[PDB]
Formats: sequence, C-alpha cells, structure tokens
Amino acid sequence: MQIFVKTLTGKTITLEVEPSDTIENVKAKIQDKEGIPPDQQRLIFAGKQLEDGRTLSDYNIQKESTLHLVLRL
Amino acid sequence: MQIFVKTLTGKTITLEVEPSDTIENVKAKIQDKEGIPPDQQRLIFAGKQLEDGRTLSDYNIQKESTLHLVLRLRGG
Amino acid sequence: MQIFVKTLTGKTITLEVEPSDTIENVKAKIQDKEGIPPDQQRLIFAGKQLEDGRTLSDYNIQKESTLHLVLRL
Amino acid sequence: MQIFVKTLTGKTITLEVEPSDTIENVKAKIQDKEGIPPDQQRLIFAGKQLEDGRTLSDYNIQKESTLHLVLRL
Amino acid sequence: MQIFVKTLTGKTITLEVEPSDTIENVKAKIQDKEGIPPDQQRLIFAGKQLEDGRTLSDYNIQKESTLHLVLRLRGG
Amino acid sequence: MQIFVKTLTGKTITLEVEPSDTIENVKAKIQDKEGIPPDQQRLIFAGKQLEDGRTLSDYNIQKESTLHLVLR
Amino acid sequence: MQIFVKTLTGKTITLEVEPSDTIENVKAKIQDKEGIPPDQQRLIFAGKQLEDGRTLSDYNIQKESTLHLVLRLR
Amino acid sequence: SVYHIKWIQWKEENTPIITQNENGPAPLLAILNVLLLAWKVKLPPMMEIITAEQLMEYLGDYMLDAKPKEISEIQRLNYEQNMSDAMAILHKLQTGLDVNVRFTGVRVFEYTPECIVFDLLDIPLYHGWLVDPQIDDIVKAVGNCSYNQLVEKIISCKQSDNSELVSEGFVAEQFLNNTATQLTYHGLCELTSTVQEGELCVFFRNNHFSTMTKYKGQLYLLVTDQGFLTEEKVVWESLHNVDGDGNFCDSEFHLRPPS
Amino acid sequence: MSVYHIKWIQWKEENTPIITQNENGPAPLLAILNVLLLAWKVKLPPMMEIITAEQLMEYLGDYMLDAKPKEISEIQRLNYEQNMSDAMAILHKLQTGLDVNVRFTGVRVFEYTPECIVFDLLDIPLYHGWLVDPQIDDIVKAVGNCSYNQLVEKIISCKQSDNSELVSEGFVAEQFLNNTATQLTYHGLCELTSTVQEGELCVFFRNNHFSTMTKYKGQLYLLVTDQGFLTEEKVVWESLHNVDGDGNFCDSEFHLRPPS
Ligand SMILES: [K+]
Ligand SMILES: [K+]
Ligand SMILES: [K+]
Ligand SMILES: [K+]
Repeated sequence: MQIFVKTLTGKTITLEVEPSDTIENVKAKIQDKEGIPPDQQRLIFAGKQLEDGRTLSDYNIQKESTLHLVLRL
Repeated sequence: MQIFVKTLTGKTITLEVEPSDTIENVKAKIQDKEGIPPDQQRLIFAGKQLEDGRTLSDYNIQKESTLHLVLRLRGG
Repeated sequence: MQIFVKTLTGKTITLEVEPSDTIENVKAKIQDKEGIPPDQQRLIFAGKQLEDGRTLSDYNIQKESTLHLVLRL
Repeated sequence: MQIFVKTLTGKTITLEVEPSDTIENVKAKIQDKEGIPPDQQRLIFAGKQLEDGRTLSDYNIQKESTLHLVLRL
Repeated sequence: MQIFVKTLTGKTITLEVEPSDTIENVKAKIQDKEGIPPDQQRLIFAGKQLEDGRTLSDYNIQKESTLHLVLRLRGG
Repeated sequence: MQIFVKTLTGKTITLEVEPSDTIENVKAKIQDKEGIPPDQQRLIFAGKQLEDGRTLSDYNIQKESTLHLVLR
Repeated sequence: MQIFVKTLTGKTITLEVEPSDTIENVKAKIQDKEGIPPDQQRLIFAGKQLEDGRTLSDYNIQKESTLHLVLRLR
Repeated sequence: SVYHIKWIQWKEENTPIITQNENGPAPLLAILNVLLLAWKVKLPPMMEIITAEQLMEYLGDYMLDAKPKEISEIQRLNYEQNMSDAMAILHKLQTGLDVNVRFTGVRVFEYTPECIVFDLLDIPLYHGWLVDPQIDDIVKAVGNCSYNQLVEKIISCKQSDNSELVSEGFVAEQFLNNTATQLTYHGLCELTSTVQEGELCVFFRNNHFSTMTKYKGQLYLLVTDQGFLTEEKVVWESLHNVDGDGNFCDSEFHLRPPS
Repeated sequence: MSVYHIKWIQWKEENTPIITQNENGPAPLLAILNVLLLAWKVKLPPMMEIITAEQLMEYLGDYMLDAKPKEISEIQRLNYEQNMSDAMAILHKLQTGLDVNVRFTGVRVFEYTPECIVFDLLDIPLYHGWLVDPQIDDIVKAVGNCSYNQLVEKIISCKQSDNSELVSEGFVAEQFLNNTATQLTYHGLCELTSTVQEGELCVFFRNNHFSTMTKYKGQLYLLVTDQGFLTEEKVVWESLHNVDGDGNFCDSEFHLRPPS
C-alpha cells in the first residue's frame, strides 16, 4: 500500500507500507528516506497524533492517505 | 451481557454491559468502580486496543469475555 | 511486607502492611504505634503525597520502602 | 560441645558450640557474650587463621579446644 | 589412582594421584595442567574444603572421585 | 558477541569476538579492520593490561565492553 | 645465640649475638655484615618496634628467632 | 485550585517555589519550579497563594516571550504547529500528564504531544526506569519497547504457543513488577552522570514529576509537598537509592539535622 | 627483581609521583602506594624515573611504622602488634596478587582476612562494587549474606540437589556470578558514589584488579596506572560511571582530555 506524508514545508514523501505496519515502522521508513530520526517525528492523521505502538489500520489509514509530519528541533 | 476486566495486579473486575455500549461507556463503568480516569484507561482484547468511538460488538467481544486493563503512565 | 515511616524528628517507625492496604489503613496502623490520628497525618513517598483513598499498590510501594510522615494543617 | 576463646591478654570465655557450626556462627556467639562485631574479630587455631565459611570440624577443632581471638582497630 | 577435578570454567580435569598425596601436591598437579598457583586454589569435596596439611586419605577420597576446583579472588 | 576498542584519538573500532578468543586473536581482529599490526598494540580494560596468551574470558570481558588501545 | 634478620624483599641473614646485647649493638652487627648505616635501620620483633637502649633479653628474644629489618630510605 | 508558595533562599536570592497538596498538578509545578528557580519567571514577593490560572498565564507568557526571533522558515512553521498543539494540551499540566517511557535511556520517551511543553521551554525531561544491561534475558525481553508496547507484549505472550515468547513475557512481567517504583540502580547511575552540574530539569518517577538538580555530583529533588511548607530547612531531598530514604537538605544543600 | 616506571603529574599544583604498572600482579602494592604518594605521606626524590619493588616495599613498611597510633591502651597495642606482624609476613603478596573475599551486600563488606590488615594499619579504605540488585528478590534470597567463597560452594551444592527450591537458588546465584563477571554492578556504582567522600583516597577492587580511587565534584575517578599511558601527561584519571569500562580520560586536574 502507498501512502504519502507531507511536511509543513510542503515536501511530500511516498512510502510503501502495509496496514499491519505500526507507526514505529512508518517513522523508521521516514528515517531511511528523509533522515529524520523517529523520536524527533510527529505524524498527524485526521487531526490526531499517531502513537508509536499503533498500526495504520488502527487509525483506518488506507490507500493514498496523506499523513502530516511535524518536525522536532 | 457480563464481561470481566483483568488488571496487571491480577484483579478481575466484573462489568454488566451490553454488546452496544461504546468503549467510552465501558471505561465509565470502570471509573465508577475503580476511580481510574477513562483517558488513562487502555483496554486490550484480541491483541487490539479498543478505541473509544467503537462498541464492544465492533471488536467481537462476547459474554464472559476477559478484557485487559493497562494504564497509561500519568504523572501527577 | 514491612515498610518504614520517618518523621522530621528522626524517629523511624516499622509497619507491617499489604499492597492492598489503603493509605487510610496504613495511617491507622501508624496511630496504633504512635497515637497520631490519621486526620493529622500526612504521608509522602518520593516527594508525592499518598492520598487516603488510594492503596499501597496504587503508589507501587515496595517492601522496605521509607515513607515520610508530617503533620498537616 | 564447649570450646574456649582466649584473647591475647589472656581472657578466656566458653561457648556452647557444635562441630558443624561455622566460625561465622561462633563469631556471632562471641558477639553475644563480648559485643564485638564478627567483621572485627579474628580467630586463630593451631597457628593458622580460620575462614568465615568453614566449620569447626573442617579445622579438626575438638572439645575443650582453645581458639585465639585477635581484635582490629 | 585417577580422580576428577571439576572446574567452574566448564571443564573436568583428570589427575593421577595416590592416597598419600598431600593436598598441596594435588594443587601442584593442578598448577602443571591449568597454570593456577596453588595458594589460589580451593578444592571442594563432600561439601568440605580440603585443607592443606591433610592428605587425600584423611577425606576418604577414593578412586574416580570428583573434586570441585574454585578459585580465590586474586587482585592483580 | 561484539566489543568496542577506543583509541586516544577518539576513534572507536567495533570488533566481533568470542569469549574463547585470545588477546592475540583480538589484536589480529584489530589488524583486519585497522592498519595497526599486533606488535604495536597494547590492550587495556578497566585499567588492567590484557596480556598476550590470555583469553577474553580470563578477563571476564562482557558483551558491549570498551577496551582501550595504545602503542606497545 | 643465633638470631635471624630478614627484610621484606626476602633477604634473611643469620647473625650471632648474645641476649645481653642492646639493640644499638644489634643494628651495629647487622651493619658489620651487610654494610647498612645503623640509623637507617628499623628493627621489628613480634610486630613491636625495638628501642635503641633496650636489650634482646628485655624483649625476650629466644634462640632461633627472626627479627624483621625495615630500611629508612631517603 | 490554589497553591501555596514557599519562599526560600536560593543562591542567596529570595526565590519562590510552588507547593503541591492533592495529586494531579505535578506537571505544572515541576515546569514552573524549574522556571522560578532559574529566575526566568519572577513572582511579586508579597504573594502567599496562587491559582492555576495565574500559573499558566505566567507559563503562556513565558513561551511567547521566549520565541526564537532568528529562525529559518522551516523552524518557524514547525515551532508554530508545535506551539498550537502544546496549548491545546496545556490544561493537562494541572490534572496529570501522560508519558510513555522506553527503558534504554534516561532521556528516552515516546515523542507525544505531552513532550512538546518541555521542548518549547528548553527544560530536559528525565526518567530512571532503565533495564539492567548485565541481564541479557531482560534486555531481549524488554528490547526497544516502550512501556505501552511492553504491557501489550506481556498480554500477547501469555497466550502464545511459542515457548520462547511465553518466557519472554514472563521475564518482561517480572521486570515491570520488580521495578515498579519506576527507578532502577542503572537509571540512578545514568541520571547522576547525564544531568549536568546545576542543571534544572524535570524527573518522572512513580507517576510523578519532580524538579531535579545536581549539586556537587549528587542528585536532588525539590521538596514540593505542603507538609514541608513551614520547614525552612527542608528544601531538597537527595536521590541516592530506590527506597525513598533520601536525606532532607536546606536550600544550600546542607543536611537538615533532626528536630 | 621487578622495576616500575614513575609518572610525575601535577596533583594539587605540586609535582607528585605515581607508580605505573606493566605486567599483571603488582596492582595491590601500587594501589596502596599511589594512595600514599597522592596524599604526600610518602615522598620520593624529585628526579627518580624508575623504582624497583624493594624500595616500594621498604617505603611502605617504613610508613607503617611511622603511622603507629597514639592513645592506644595495652589491649589495643597487643592486638596491634599481632596484626602488624601478620601484615608484614604477607606483605610480599602485594606485588604478586592479593586474595579478596567480598560479600555482595555493601561496598565496604569483605571477610576480615589478614590481607585486610594492611589497609587497616594505613587507614586506607578498601571498596568493591559487586552488589546484588535489591529489587530482584530472587537473587537477594539466593545470594543472601554469602561471601564469594560461600556462594561458589552453595552453587556446587545446589547444582546436585533434589530440592526444587535449592536447585533454583543455586541456578539463580550462578546466573548472578556470570552476569556480573566484571565484579561491578550498577547498584555498586550507586553505593560507591554516595559512600566515598569528596577528596577521599582509597583502593578499589574490580575485575581481579586493584585501583586507586578518589571522588571529585561528586564523580568517582580511577588513577590511570598502565604503562601504555606513561608519556600521556593528559591521561591521569579515568571516570567511573558505567560497567562497560568506557570511562572518560581526564588530566591531573580532572578536566576532560581532548581526542588527539
Ligand atoms: K597467639
Ligand atoms: K532575583
Ligand atoms: K541580594
Ligand atoms: K554454604
């Protein structure tokens, strides 16, 4: 499954994920792509922040959904 | 229906509910017996965390089923 | 299990308790040895007050833990 | 079974012991009569120092034997 | 005769001794096979520590018996 | 298991070792990764020199331990 | 009487003396063999420091007994 | 809610600390006592009590007055979003703050919105709930799991058919029971060496937030309970064991004699 | 017999010598004397670059006699003389290795053996950090108040028992000795940091080695005494803050050494 994460800068990253993937693995995939470490990441979907231990399917994040990435600095 | 809620300390709580109560309402019944704030409550069943908007039937929770109550670490 | 409570005057009291004991019960066990009524007792562990309605297990009080005893106002 | 413990000055005390008693135990029995902590005691028999974990029988200490106690400061 | 010495290093050593061998000579034979100095060695048999002045007969150590070799803590 | 070897320059070399390895086998693993020959390596742990002929087990070297490396 | 003077490093020397000798004469006889200045010499017996003006008989030093030698280095 | 103020002689200056009664407002008092002891927030010296609304008005005023004026466009937008999310959560500081620790480091928490309040004030957040690395059984069972993940792993492992996972859950459960005060001796070590001298920071332990500091290499916790309000010489408690048997010290970190 | 190189460092603004180690063995003698040298109670000629074991042994024994205590009753004097003789008799073992028997309940808790007398007569505290974690009641019960010498005997006895409780007590006590093989635990580090006084010079037993220990600004440091660092003027003290042996090297004024 393909989902997008969008930063406040506007840069959009495409990720190939599974529904059973946890948010921790999603943050690890952004770690491998954009270089941002996971504990300096905030992902938002539908206005709520996503917990590391939950999965995309726990938030009903399905095909072609757009996540919002807020950075920590 | 009657379901059981097990804590990490080993205690088992009996709750009288229905298949149609929301998870938020089940947490309110736990608060009435244990005083635990619902926002601090995390219920686990079949390896899934029960979300407050859904109902017990959404998670296929049966009669005499056992839910696991773990708490968020709340600093006070 | 046994726990200790320490006053500001330096006195150390040894109590026999159970994790399921409420703080009101441990204050009653203090009264049995010192005579201070639970209405005058304030119990502190690790800087946090032990509220009379909760239990020892609620505060994770381990065996041989030292609690601090002060009079309230 | 009774053995004697003599100080360097010459003071002799009697202890009720068993051939299976460790010398830690007889050091504690000396503490009961004479008040020295066991870790401030040094017991000598047949010209050699006795080890805390051994028993009286390991060193062949028989009845009416005399141990020598040396203090530390 | 032949006896076994079990170490805490996970190995069992075979020794050629005689009943008249002093405990020190047994430790010297351990020094020749494992390099441990004799005064650092502590030999355990029957839950008893074999003292240096005695011989193997005094502890009734017969053939194919197993001693346990534990070391003192030597700082260096 | 893996252990770390830190030099006076701040460089840290990660080594894959076993408790049964001798100190010479550790100095040769340093030579396979670093340019220093075993004849020029001196290895220290907790202030004590790790002498040639001994094993890592003789010095109780645990996993994720840091050894110090300096000229012979 | 036969006395033995041993240092901590392990050098033990046998000396011939009498019980009526004083400790000054004892370290003077040790200087006669090893060549050690006597005021750089400290003599121990039974864990007790030996005074210059006392005798071997005052400390009850017996035959075939060992005295310990400590050198007063700079 | 009203809080009593305790005036202490802190670094030879009349300094106030906020003092707690009922359980709940420790997050708000831990943050503000860091700011008060740091003289970043100053209270009129006549005040004896203060309400929560004033406390957070002082807090919100400081966060806006501490905005980094020289920041890139990427920093401004992210600060902007983090600020907004932090205020929507700010009310929780007065009732209790949810944390999710990991057991691999004193600074390691899940980056939840409850952590933003500390980042925006440059206030470090610490815990001492660390695994003992010498026990490889616990290191494997606990792993890089957060607390929230670990309890779920214990739930799932107890019903597994894999014998290894069943044992992993048992060890993880034992670890959570043995270390229930949320402080271990490995954690106490790492804290003592990670916290800098004189650093004012927040310490999470046993579902509580404390204002922590280090003085001459020893860690101390500000005494914030109303029981010690009139005790001039009970200002800091030393943190040198897990039993809670700390030493009470005056505002100059000198041991309070029994009285 | 054996020679040791001397390192001259700036200790409390004064040129002070410390003894350096090459081969394994002499750590007990060097840890004791490096305490005396850092305390300026034993002083060497300012030029000496290298010293043999004999002068170190004589310098030490010379100080033991000059450190005779006053205000001692005849009971204390008799017990002192017996202790002084036995300590001198075993003094040679300082350069080959000293036998220690710890108990795992306190940083100052050893068996009072004659090799402890040397530290008593010099008032040099002896420490270890081999402590049981009190939050694990399994190990606290299994190890109890056993010394090391007793615990290995308990493990051997328990490993062949038919009592299910005893076999588990031995298995746990065996697990403890293997997990904590470097003879330092994090509970020991915490008790050491809070027990050692600021500025105190003492001796530290760890991983079959003796180190000179002190505390500065609340941090424990170990005196660097290996000859690999003999020419490193900036490597004098090593911080003790973990069981990994990954300490921070510091100069003679406890300032961090820059990587070069
Ligand atoms: K005697
Ligand atoms: K001010
Ligand atoms: K002023
Ligand atoms: K035993």
